[PDB]
Amino acid sequence: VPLDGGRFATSDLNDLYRRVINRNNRLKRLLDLAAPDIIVRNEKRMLQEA
Amino acid sequence: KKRWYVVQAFSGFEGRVATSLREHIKLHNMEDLFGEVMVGYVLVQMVMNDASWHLVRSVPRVMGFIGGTSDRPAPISDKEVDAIMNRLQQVGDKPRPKTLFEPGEMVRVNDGPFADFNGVVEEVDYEKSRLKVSVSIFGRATPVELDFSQVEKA
Amino acid sequence: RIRIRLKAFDHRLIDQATAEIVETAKRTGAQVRGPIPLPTRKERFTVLISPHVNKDARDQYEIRTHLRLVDIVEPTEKTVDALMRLDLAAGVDVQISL
DNA sequence: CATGGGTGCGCCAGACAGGG
DNA sequence: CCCTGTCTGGCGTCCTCTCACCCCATG
Repeated sequence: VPLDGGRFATSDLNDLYRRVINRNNRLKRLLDLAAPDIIVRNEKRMLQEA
Repeated sequence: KKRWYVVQAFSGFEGRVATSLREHIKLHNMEDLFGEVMVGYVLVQMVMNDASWHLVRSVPRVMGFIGGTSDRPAPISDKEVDAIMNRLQQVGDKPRPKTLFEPGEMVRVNDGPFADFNGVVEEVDYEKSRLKVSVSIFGRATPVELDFSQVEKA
Repeated sequence: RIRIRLKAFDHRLIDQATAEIVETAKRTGAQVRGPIPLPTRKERFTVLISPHVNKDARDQYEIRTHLRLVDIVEPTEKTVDALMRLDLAAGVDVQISL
């Protein structure tokens, strides 16, 4: 829902879900591109922490 | 012999990280310890001394290397090496299509109001680089001309 | 350069079809050269009607044919957008050559 | 325009080492 | 293995009434 002004005051769960989906899309694209080992380890580790 | 390594930067300031890295090299004049810098990850041709490691992590807006450990970080294990050289040539001489079209062959439209629609190419024109395909719009087939890139092969 | 050919038989049903597609294009694209017709097309066939004799009973029927071409002037990304899966004329063959 | 990353609390309690 | 020290977690009163302010930043 927005506030008086009009800027949408967004919830925290939307930040969390949007982070997980951004990272998951990045990880699918790197497994498409066949990135090396350390890149996809950091990518999966960032998804795990997300 | 200089081997490759992977550097993590603040994603978005990556060109400025690359420029500041080249400038820190030419400041602290370890010119014989750095080969290139390739562009959120920055590829660095390098050798491993602890002095050069402190140099790259003292470059601003750089988090650190990405490897097995932080004592002896890991040379980027790029499976594609000579294949990555051919992949750079693939991106360079971009493999493009002129008029991918065939009679009675179904195609796919993903551009213009006809996007998200399929149809068949009754006629093809490689010289004019145009495919004659009609779309089943409101039942009646709508023969329209679409480019090879404007439509996908089905 | 963009052609909208319309192919049917009668001029008494295509006459509302040339009205619906110039005006709905006017509200969205407003870019059209106007309907330019084509010569009326005739398919006459004399056929024998007596069941086993008499080569004199030849009755003339015809499947009549008409063609009208709209020819919008500019490739508009609003005329085609609103009039893609849309055609008032029923039992008609539309040819939106883009 | 859209995305991308301090240093003043105190007790209980059980799990994890650490001697013992 | 039997006791001893450490290391992290889990927790701390209820209703109300205003106020002020909520992501830069930028090629």
